[PDB]
Formats: sequence, structure tokens, C-alpha cells
Amino acid sequence: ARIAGINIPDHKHAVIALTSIYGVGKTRSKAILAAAGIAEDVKISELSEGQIDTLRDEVAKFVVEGDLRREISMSIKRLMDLGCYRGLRHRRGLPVRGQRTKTNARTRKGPRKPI
Amino acid sequence: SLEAVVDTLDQMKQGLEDVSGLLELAVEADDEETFNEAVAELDALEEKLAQLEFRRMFSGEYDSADCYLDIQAGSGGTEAQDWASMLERMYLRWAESRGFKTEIIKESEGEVAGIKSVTIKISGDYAYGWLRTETGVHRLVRKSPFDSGGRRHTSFSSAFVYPEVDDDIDIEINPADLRIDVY
Amino acid sequence: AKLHDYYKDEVVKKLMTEFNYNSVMQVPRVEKITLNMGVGEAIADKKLLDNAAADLAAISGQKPLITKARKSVAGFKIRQGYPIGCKVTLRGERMWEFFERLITIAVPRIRDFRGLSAKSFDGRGNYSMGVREQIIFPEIDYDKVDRVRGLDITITTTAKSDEEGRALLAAFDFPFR
Amino acid sequence: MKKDIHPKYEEITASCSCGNVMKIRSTVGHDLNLDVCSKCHPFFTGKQGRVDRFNKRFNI
Amino acid sequence: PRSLKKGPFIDLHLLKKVEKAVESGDKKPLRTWSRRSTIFPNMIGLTIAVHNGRQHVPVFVTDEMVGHKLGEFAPTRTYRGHAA
Amino acid sequence: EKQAMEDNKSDIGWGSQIRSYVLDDSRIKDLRTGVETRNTQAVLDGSLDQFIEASLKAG
RNA sequence: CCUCCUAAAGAGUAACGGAGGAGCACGAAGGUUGGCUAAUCCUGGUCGGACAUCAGGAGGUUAGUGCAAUGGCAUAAGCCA
RNA sequence: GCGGGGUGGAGCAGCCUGGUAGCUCGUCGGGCUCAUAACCCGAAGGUCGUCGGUUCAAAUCCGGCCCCCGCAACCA
RNA sequence: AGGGCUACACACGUGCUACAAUGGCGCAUACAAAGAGAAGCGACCUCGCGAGAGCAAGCGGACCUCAUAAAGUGCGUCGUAGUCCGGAUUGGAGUCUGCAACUCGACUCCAUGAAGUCGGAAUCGCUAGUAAUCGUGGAUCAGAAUGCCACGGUGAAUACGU
Ligand SMILES: [K+]
Ligand SMILES: [K+]
Ligand SMILES: [K+]
Ligand SMILES: [K+]
Ligand SMILES: [K+]
Ligand SMILES: [K+]
Ligand SMILES: [K+]
Ligand SMILES: [K+]
Ligand SMILES: [K+]
Ligand SMILES: [Mg+2]
Ligand SMILES: [Mg+2]
Ligand SMILES: [Mg+2]
Ligand SMILES: [Mg+2]
Ligand SMILES: [Mg+2]
Ligand SMILES: [Mg+2]
Ligand SMILES: [Mg+2]
Ligand SMILES: [Mg+2]
Ligand SMILES: [Mg+2]
Ligand SMILES: [Mg+2]
Ligand SMILES: [Mg+2]
Ligand SMILES: [Mg+2]
Ligand SMILES: [Mg+2]
Ligand SMILES: [Mg+2]
Ligand SMILES: [Mg+2]
Ligand SMILES: [Mg+2]
Ligand SMILES: [Mg+2]
Ligand SMILES: [Mg+2]
Ligand SMILES: [Zn+2]
Repeated sequence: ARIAGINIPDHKHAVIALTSIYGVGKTRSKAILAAAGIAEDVKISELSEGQIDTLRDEVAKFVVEGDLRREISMSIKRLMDLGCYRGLRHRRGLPVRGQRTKTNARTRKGPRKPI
Repeated sequence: SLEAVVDTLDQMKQGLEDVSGLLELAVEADDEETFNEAVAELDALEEKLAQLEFRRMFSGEYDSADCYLDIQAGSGGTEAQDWASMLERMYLRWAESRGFKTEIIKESEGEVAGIKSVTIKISGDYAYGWLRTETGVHRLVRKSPFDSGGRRHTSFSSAFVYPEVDDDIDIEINPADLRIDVY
Repeated sequence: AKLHDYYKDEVVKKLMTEFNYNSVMQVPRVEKITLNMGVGEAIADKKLLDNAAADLAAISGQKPLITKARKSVAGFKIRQGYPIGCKVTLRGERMWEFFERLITIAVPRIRDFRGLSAKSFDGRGNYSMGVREQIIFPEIDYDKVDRVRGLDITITTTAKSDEEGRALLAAFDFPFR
Repeated sequence: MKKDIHPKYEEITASCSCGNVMKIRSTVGHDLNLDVCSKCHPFFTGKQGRVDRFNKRFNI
Repeated sequence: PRSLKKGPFIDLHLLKKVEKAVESGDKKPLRTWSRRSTIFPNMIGLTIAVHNGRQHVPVFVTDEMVGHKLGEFAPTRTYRGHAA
Repeated sequence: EKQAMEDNKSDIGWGSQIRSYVLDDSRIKDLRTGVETRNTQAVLDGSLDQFIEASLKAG
């Protein structure tokens, strides 16, 4: 139930429950379950403690949760401190990957700010 | 005064000739230091001429003050109001180009289009001096968009520039100037 | 009393050696541990205060005292004498048992725990820290959590300075960063 | 301690994944199973560039 | 990005300038228009004036800039906000 | 004095103009100085310096 | 009607003199027994911020008194049971 | 001397009885229209004249100061 | 040569993708038309999770290649959740074209996981193989379509009447 410092859902299938970890998607969830030798359709509640321990051991091989968050923060901070074009885009909160700003860009710019 | 002007112009002419000769000598002798010195002298002389030209451009009393620009539509009607809006945009763009700061004190927009009138404050160095010569009526000729037939129509708009003069300091009456009678 | 015996048998000796104390009575002691929940959002619903008090009672094994406003404050819309918090004071056996629980179970369960700050000493040797989610205590059942509660934990110590306080806490392998 | 007002407080066994078992008094009746403890947590255990990457990825 | 099999790209004139600057130990900024050139480790500590379109912005190369194009440190568009 | 200024102002109407902007012929001419240009778009966008400097130089 | 000054170190003392309050409240806010001590600031602390609750320190009544002002109040007259 | 007032851009409420700013027009955005008005659908805008006090807390209670109103200003 | 045409408080038009269960996902398995190809289409085989890479047939084509159509059908799962809906955004690692992917290409992998739960006033298209929905091709083109041009699959409702 408690993996990588967080609680995973108990009533879901194992793959969906493992996706709740920050840094684990469907592909990594399948990889973890395959390396732990557990069927994906088995609910988390229907697992012995040793199986959960094996799941924790398998998850330990990936950079997840706070480690991943601080890695991402370090990368973004490095860009912003370098002051490259991507860093400036991150500073000003505009799309970083060359998307149009004349219209759209609402995900980066937040809700519309009337003049 | 005549000596200031005449000596300034004679020193300008003589210093230009001297700078030309020194530049010829520097370019011939490939002296980088003399070249840089001549460049500095030319820059100083250019600044001197620019300053004199500035005084000549703005001899007027209030040329250094900030100014107010009033734009009023005229004979064209709706076309005139659209033309007045165009003039307002033009003058705002020119002020931005010159670095002056503009604000809209007052404005009356035409119902169909454009503006009936607008009062704009322009603040900057010699703003009134730079803008005073734009006072007058501006005539516009084009195919009026407010004419179903698209006829070629003439429209008139007026720009008036006046300096911002500080309000007079009101002064209380000197008692020696008054005679008081009781009866 | 495992940690109390560990104190009396190892921490006293280590601190005496480190600080060259003449008398054992000069060795710092862990006087008390105070857990406090500021439940200032209970003015709208006193029942939230009751649930927070239940959480604190479960965490500490002790019925909490309800603390009310010392004086009326308009900024937070509180009148004098209005119940806006709860607290527990742990001394002796209960204090040591809670200290062991906190060190060995609760602190490891802190989400993304990177180490407690060693600058959180009050200038006299007492150490205050904050807990953001009571779920770090296994007594709190995850399935029965109504609201994300937090608290603050103050270890009041007879130490005369921050150096002595941090030495005493480190002697218990307190996870300073 | 006043009678009848405090939560029931009796000893239980907390067993962790790393084999650490500690018997401690607590309010919760059932014995505890821990995914992590102070004997195995990465921070407690202590187990918790551009030029290099360039020269590695562009080995000439 | 460019394929790893092709290796990093750098203009030949800029590469020669960087090599000459490193060998000679000169401290004059290297003026260049090659915004598309990759920053190489041997450039670290050099000042390179990269053309932004109308002027050469000085860039003091540090180890964190290695692997990026020189144009990433010379913004080409001027923007200070609307309604200013 | 303000009324004197207001009465001195020229009519915004036919026959009075310091400058003519004819877009069909794509010409702009200042009546006072005679300066004429063909870049009506630039002048409308704010290239008034030619006219202003000509007026100041004329004095 | 109450408090201070005028009022001249007992009382008292005027002016359309200088400043403020009252026309109630409380079955506890009264009696007794037992206990306790403030304002304010600083430091540390989840949300929590200038200001809530917690811990320590400095300070020593600069608080408090149901309501004006004066005189009192630590043996407290202040706070709790 | 005695009374009133001063609050989104304008005109009025909210004060009395402290906690909480409203109405009508106006402004702005989108509609309708060939276009404008009208009309329809949405928004925004006042920390309450100015200081001070009182209060846990003031548009509100108190006191100055400023402006505006009324009255009163007599026998003499 | 470098930069811009790709800016970005904002307003509008044309689209695409959704807001789920008449669906999402996984496995398996049916049925098209039309068209393009020589500095081209490129099979096969091998390597790579993948985009792709290496080697290398055939075809100026009813012959070879692009190139398994998808919706559908069968089984299983999800069980009404901002979800196993949505896939924007962003971090890292790559591929290909191209002298050269920073400004400013496409695509892949891992992570990420926004608004959105059917949209005010108002407004649009369509009368039958039509609307709706599902795939496929082409030109332009080194590379770069949610646009356009074209092709098939499934396949309605309603028209009292002026
Ligand atoms: K862009
Ligand atoms: K007296
Ligand atoms: K009592
Ligand atoms: K589109
Ligand atoms: K649309
Ligand atoms: K989701
Ligand atoms: K590009
Ligand atoms: K819609
Ligand atoms: K193409
Ligand atoms: Mg693009
Ligand atoms: Mg006396
Ligand atoms: Mg006396
Ligand atoms: Mg007497
Ligand atoms: Mg008398
Ligand atoms: Mg009393
Ligand atoms: Mg007593
Ligand atoms: Mg008493
Ligand atoms: Mg208020
Ligand atoms: Mg060019
Ligand atoms: Mg364009
Ligand atoms: Mg999905
Ligand atoms: Mg993904
Ligand atoms: Mg939402
Ligand atoms: Mg839903
Ligand atoms: Mg028809
Ligand atoms: Mg289609
Ligand atoms: Mg094609
Ligand atoms: Zn353990």
C-alpha cells in the first residue's frame, strides 16, 4: 500500500496503482511488475507483504518522487541561471519549445488576463 | 553676440579644415593614436555644431517646455473624425520614436468612427520646440470608407500645440495699495 | 524507556567527555516534549477542533488540552477566550516513548525526508520542528483521515546553549542535515 | 495520569522490511508493519558535468 | 538535434578562431556571426561576441554552456511588454 | 487672451492646410516648406522628422 | 450627580474658567477556601501571514480593574478553580 | 451661533444600531446590423473629504482640519 | 553573412482534439477505392523498445514498392472517476532530412499530466449514399499539414406545409 513514501490505491489493478508514483508511467509500471513476477490485473489489496517488498525493491532502481522532482528542478534552474533562450522562456512563463504566442499559449500563460 | 556667432562659425570652419588636414596626415602616416585623437576632435566639433544648431532650431521662449497637443475633426464629418484618429496615432508614434512621454488628458470619440477631439500631454526635452510647427490644419484626400460609392473625398483635421505654462503665483494685496473708509 | 536508559548509559558519558563537565548534573536533559496543533480554522466549525484533538490524542497517547485565544485579534477574527488550538505535554516515560517513536518510525515516514534543520534551536537549546501531515504517525489511520492535519513538536531541554542542545539531540542520532 | 480520559496505550510490535523489530508502546492495537524505519531509511543509512557528457557522447 | 553519428557541428572559421585564441592566450573577444556553432569545451573562459542580428552580444563561455549553440545566449527579439 | 487665441485659430476647412496627405496619388506635401514625400505609410507611422526639421530650419 | 485642576501642602472655596463621565451592570461580576501573576518585545516552530496556537528568553506591572478620572491595589483590589 | 452633508466617472443608498459598500446611468468585452444607435449577453471600477483618536475591529462612533449647503444674525 | 517574416497584455474568423461507457485500453481477426514512384518507390533479411539503421530484391509498373485500411467483429478489462477520460505543457534521452534544426523542422522513447464533465447572447452546414463518422491517397515538397485536392467503408433523421 505504501511505496516510495506514498500510499498507492488498494482497489485498483497493480499497473494502475503503480502509475500513481511520481516518475512511474504505464511502461515503467509494466517493467516493474514483470521484474517482480506479478500479474498486472492483480489488485494491490490481494498481495502478500513479501510481494509488496519486492515491488519496493524494483521501484528502488528508478529515480522517482522527490529525487525526480529535485532533478527536474535542478535542470530548469540550470537553464534559467544559464540565461539561454529556454531559460528566458522559463523565466517569463512562455512556451519553451517554439510554440506560437500570438494566440493560444494558454497553458503556459495561465487564464486570459484582460487589459 | 555677433562675435559669439561669427567666432563660433570661424572656429568651426578653421577647425574643420584643421581636422581635415590632421585626418589626411593620420591616414597617410597610419598613426592609430592620431586617428583616434582626430576622431575625438571631430566628435567634439560635431557636438558643438549640434548644440548651436539646437539653439538655432529652438530660439523661441517656451521651446524647452512640455506641450499639449489638441486634435479636432473638421469638414469631413465622420471621415474627418477617422482622419483625426489617424493623426493621433501618427503623433503618438512620433513621440515614442523621439522618446517623449505621452498621456491622454481628454478625448471625445466620434459615434460612427474615429475621434471628434483629443487632448494629449507630451513631456520631454524641448517637446514644445519639436512640436510647435505642427500646429495647423491637415488636409487628407482618399476614397472615404463612409461613402457607399467610394468617392474621393477631402477631409480636414486641426492640430494645435501649446506649451505647458506653470500657473501664476497668486499674491495677497499689499495693504499700502488699499484705502479704507469707514462711515 | 529504551531511550531513557540509552541516555543514562551512553549519552551522559559522551556529553561529559565532550564538554568536560565537572558534575553529571551539568549534562543537558530532555525536560519535556510539547506537541501543538493550531486549529485556527475551528472558529467556523468547532468540530474540526474536536477531530484535531482526537488526532493529537492518538499521536501522543494522552488527552490534549484545548488552548484558546489569549486576546482578541481582528485580523484572524478571533475573540479572547475562543478555543483555537490543542496541545499535549509529555514528560518522563511517555516523553521518552514518544521520542523513540518519532525518531525511529515517524521521521522515516516523512515524505521526501532530507534531514531536519540544525538551525531550528531557539537560542537557548530547545528544538522546535514542524510536521506537515499527521499521516506520518502510524497511529493515524490513512483510510480514516478527514483532513490533512499538521502540528509542531518542541523538545524543551535543560541545555544552556544551542551547541549543547544540538549535541544532546545528535547523541540520540537525531537526523540533522 | 488521570483515569478514564486517556487513550488506551499498550505495547505493540513494529516489524520493518529490513528485519528490524522493535516493541514500543502505542495507541494502535494491531502490530505494525513498516515499509521503512530508522535502521534502513536512505538518509539514516547515509546512502541517500556538461564537459564530461559532451566528451562522452562525442568521442572523436 | 543533430545525429550523434555526425558529431557536433561548428563552423570551420569559428573553430580556427577558437584554436588560435586558446593557443595564443589572447583575451580579446572573438567576434562571430556563427550562431549555429556548438560550444566546445576548449572555449571555456573565452569571451565570444555572437551576432544577435544587429549587434554582437558578448558571452563569457562557462562549463555549463558546453553543448549548446552560441545563438542560445544572444536573444534576437526585443520585448519589454505591452501597456508599458 | 484665450479668446484672442481661439479667434486666431484657422478654420478646419477648405482652403486652410499646413500639409496635404493625398493617398490616391501616394504623395504628401507640406505647403509651407514644399517638402514632398511618397512614403505615405512611413509618414502615417510617424516619420514626421523630415517635415519638422524642414520647418525648424526654415524658421 | 461623579473625577481632576483652578484651590494658595487640614477642610472648604467663584466665573457663560480648563478637561472628562453618570441616569447603569452583575445570582455572579457577591461570600469564603485554595491556587496563580501582567504588558510588551526577541528567538525557534505545519498551514500561519504584521498579528492566532506552541517553546524558551528579556522585561518587571510599562498590565489589569464591567464603564470617566483620581487615589489605591502583590498579603494583591488583578486572574483561575 | 445652530443644523446638515462629502461613498466606483455622474446622481443617489448603506451611518442611526461598528464586522457585511447597493441602485440607476456611465465605462469595457462579445453579439445583432452594410454600419451606427437602440437592443441582447457578459465584465470592470469607490480601501467612503482629510487627518487623527476609540475599538479585537470604524463608510459607520468621537475630535480637529478642508469644502459645500441651509438657517440664525435682533432691541440698537 | 546574421536577424525578421514564427514577436505577444489582447480581440475575431476557419480548423483539429476532447470533455467518455454508442467509450478507453489489450489480444485476435474480416471487408475497400483511388493514386504516386528513377537524385524515385523501395521489398526481404538483420540490428534497435521505437523513430530508424545496415545490407539489398523488384519496378518507369493491372507485374515491384509505397501498403496490415480504419470504423467493424470476438474475447477480456476498466465501472462513472477529472477517471485505465483528456493529452496540453515541461524535463531527460534520441532518429532523420538538410552545409546548417538556437532563434525556428518533423518524428521516437522515458517521465510529466493542464484546461476541459457538452459551452451566454448569438450563429452555421446538410433533403440520400446526403449529414454524421472511419480510414486512404496526391500535389507543394531535401525535410516540414490539424490546410487543400481527391478516394473508398459504415451510414441516418426529417420535410405536415408556405
Ligand atoms: K514562436
Ligand atoms: K486643592
Ligand atoms: K469562586
Ligand atoms: K487546423
Ligand atoms: K473554433
Ligand atoms: K489521469
Ligand atoms: K529550425
Ligand atoms: K462548442
Ligand atoms: K513531403
Ligand atoms: Mg511551429
Ligand atoms: Mg485643600
Ligand atoms: Mg491652604
Ligand atoms: Mg466663601
Ligand atoms: Mg462665594
Ligand atoms: Mg469584582
Ligand atoms: Mg486568596
Ligand atoms: Mg474579589
Ligand atoms: Mg468596514
Ligand atoms: Mg539573407
Ligand atoms: Mg505570416
Ligand atoms: Mg488515455
Ligand atoms: Mg507518455
Ligand atoms: Mg477543472
Ligand atoms: Mg465525467
Ligand atoms: Mg438542394
Ligand atoms: Mg478524415
Ligand atoms: Mg506525395
Ligand atoms: Zn527498516
